[PDB]
Amino acid sequence: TDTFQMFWLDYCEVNNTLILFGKVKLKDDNCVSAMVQINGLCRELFFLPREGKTPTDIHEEIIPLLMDKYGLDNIRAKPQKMKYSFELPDIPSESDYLKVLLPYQTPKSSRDTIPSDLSSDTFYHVFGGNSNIFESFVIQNRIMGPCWLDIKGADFNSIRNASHCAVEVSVDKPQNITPTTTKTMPNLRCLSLSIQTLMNPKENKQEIVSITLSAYRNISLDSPIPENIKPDDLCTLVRPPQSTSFPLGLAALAKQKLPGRVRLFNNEKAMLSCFCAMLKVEDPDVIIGHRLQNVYLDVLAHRMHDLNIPTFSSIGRRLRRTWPEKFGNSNMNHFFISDICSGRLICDIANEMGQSLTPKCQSWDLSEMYQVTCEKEHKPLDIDYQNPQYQNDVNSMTMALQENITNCMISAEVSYRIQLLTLTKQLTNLAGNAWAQTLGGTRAGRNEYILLHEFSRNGFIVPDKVFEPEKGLHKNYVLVMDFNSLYPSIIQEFNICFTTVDRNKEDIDELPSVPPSEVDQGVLPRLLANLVDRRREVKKVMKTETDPHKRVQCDIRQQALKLTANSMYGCLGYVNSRFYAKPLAMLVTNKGREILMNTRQLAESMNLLVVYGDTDSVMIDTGCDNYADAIKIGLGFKRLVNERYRLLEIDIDNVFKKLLLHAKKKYAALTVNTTVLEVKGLDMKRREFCPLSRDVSIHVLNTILSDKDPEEALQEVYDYLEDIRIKVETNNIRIDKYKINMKLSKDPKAYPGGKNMPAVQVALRMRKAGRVVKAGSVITFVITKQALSVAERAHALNEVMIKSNNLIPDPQYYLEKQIFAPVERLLER
Repeated sequence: TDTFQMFWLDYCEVNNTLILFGKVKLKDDNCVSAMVQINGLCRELFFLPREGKTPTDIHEEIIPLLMDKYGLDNIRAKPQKMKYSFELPDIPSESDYLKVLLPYQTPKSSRDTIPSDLSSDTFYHVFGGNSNIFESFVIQNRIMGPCWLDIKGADFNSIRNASHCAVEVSVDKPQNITPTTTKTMPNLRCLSLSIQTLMNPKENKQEIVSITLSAYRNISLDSPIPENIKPDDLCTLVRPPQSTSFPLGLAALAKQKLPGRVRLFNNEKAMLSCFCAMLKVEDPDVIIGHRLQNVYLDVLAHRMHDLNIPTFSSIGRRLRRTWPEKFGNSNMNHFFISDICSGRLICDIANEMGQSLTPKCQSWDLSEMYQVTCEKEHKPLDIDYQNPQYQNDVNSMTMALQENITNCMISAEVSYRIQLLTLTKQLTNLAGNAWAQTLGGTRAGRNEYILLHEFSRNGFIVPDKVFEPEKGLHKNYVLVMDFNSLYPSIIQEFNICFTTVDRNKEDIDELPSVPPSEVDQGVLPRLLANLVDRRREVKKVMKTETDPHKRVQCDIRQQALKLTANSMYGCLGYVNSRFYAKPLAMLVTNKGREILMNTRQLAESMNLLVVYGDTDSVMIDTGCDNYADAIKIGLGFKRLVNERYRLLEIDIDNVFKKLLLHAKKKYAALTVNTTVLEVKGLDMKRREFCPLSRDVSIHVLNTILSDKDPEEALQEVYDYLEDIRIKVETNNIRIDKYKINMKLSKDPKAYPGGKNMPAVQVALRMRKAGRVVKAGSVITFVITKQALSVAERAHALNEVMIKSNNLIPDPQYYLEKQIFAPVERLLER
């Protein structure tokens, strides 16, 4: 009742301070944005005494020397016993250190860090020199991801015009900030962004043509988000792709045909200026999109830079009048943009995190994700604003904007359906890192912080920053068994930890041995055990829970706990990990091979056949032709594996009634859920083949994988093909089915070997005729019969459809290159 309370979401570093962005509740129960500037943070350094020396000896040497370099009056320092258990060979298991608190903000040389290998006759190592300020705050104050923060001694008059937030305060010391236990959170303001660009061939520059903004101002993660939730506001901005003016009637047609507002601008600079202004006023907590992180945010940033947009900083929540000096270095561009966006969470459904939640996808194209996650179909329009029709054709312009609007709302809907926010929040609360790092990073970040918190809290010093596939058709049900928990069960079962495994820190290639049963449970195994235990606690509560809201919540919690545990191996296995330890990785890997090798023998002891296997999954031929019998075999195998390995709990992930297998991610099959056809890795190049070819291939699979005898079905195939061969020769198939699309990456006159490419020959024939066609143009053609080359015989579809042109499809080409070659692979085995 006397403290400033904020729910923190994101952060940024500046002038050796730490700024937290979050939300504050007002007297009308509404929540607005807020920022907190944190001063007084210090790096925690630990100086390691020399043989015979003490911490007091160290205090006498460096403290006075540190006061000089940094120009400090006094420096807090004191002896402290700390444990060490990582890869530096010359440091003991436990020692008395001198803990020195060195402020980030210092009068002198504040940007100069103390090296770990600092020369001295009292100590021979220094930990914590290069500490990151966010890390220091989070670890010292035990902050575990986004949560409510009690902030005492908040100064409401110190900060002036620093942010795009409604409330700005500061604090003199980080100890004034403590986390609360409150489990609920405020509603989030989400803004879905969809951007349409244009490639300027002159400068090879990506330019922005339009932007759609869909606002959802009350997304509550405390309850499930309702499907097909409608936006509170929808607006589209657009500039002319070619000239300074749009086609006539555009505004009247927009109001008539397009949902939400449409705003027209005379140029891109004006458009982007309005965009920034809208962002500021909307003040969203989350920006949702598809491929924002490493495609469109880059384009957006550079264009605001190119066009010198003064209000560019409103993409984030800190106010800057000028860009960073070095903005313009390849890799550094990522940091600058991420830094500028600080304050607003980037919810990208198609980045690494987004993909990890949607393993059933293959391309992660927007329309594909929409199909997989929402079971809805959207046929994507290929909009090319280079085409001249968009400068005078009002209907084309309108359809293109509709495509943008649709994509914007699809991106949002998908992000909610795959529960990208709640899952990432839970993952962040479990690992103790930043929500932004979880949304936009790899697993390593979570892996890193979960250990940083775990070890630091128990007085530890942390480090400074397969079975080849059986190719063919499998007639018996094949089950895919999930072995994701393999490594975390090994680490737990054999008590493998940085603190338990005696290892030679000189030669990291030397294989160590697991600790004897006498050794107490280590930090890493205990962490895993706790995660597994809590997961069970949740699943127990679920069985009883009646309320669908709380139940759905439990399922999210349960998932997060699982993902956290199954990512732990990365901590010690990933080469570039802060906690990388080769002796441990090898130790866990070898035990993993044994278990898998023995898992094979176990399968065979039940008269099962291992079709494929690796550390993540094992595929088993059940030998049954019935779902029930297959599942029972599957569970029997599950029980058998657990009896031999008490901590290894595998499960059935995929059920294949039939399986045409080539590799782990290259197969066709009838999956059960209601049987359904599923193809992976064999649907790469659909574009190069016509509808007839794709209709043939699909029909062939269906019949082959059908529950019909393998001769009658295979005869049904020949009766089908032969019939297709006669229909092609007599040309009694729709001309549509022969069509082949091909996009031009470069201008037709500059295509090397154009004489061989049918699309180019047809494109050039349009030029010499008169019609215009450039790079990016999609050529639809059909190979015709009359020696003339295949490319020469290629003609535009619309031409071939006109009977009076006397053009017919060439049987030779379509029977050999379009029907034979593809099938020659389908029926190889």
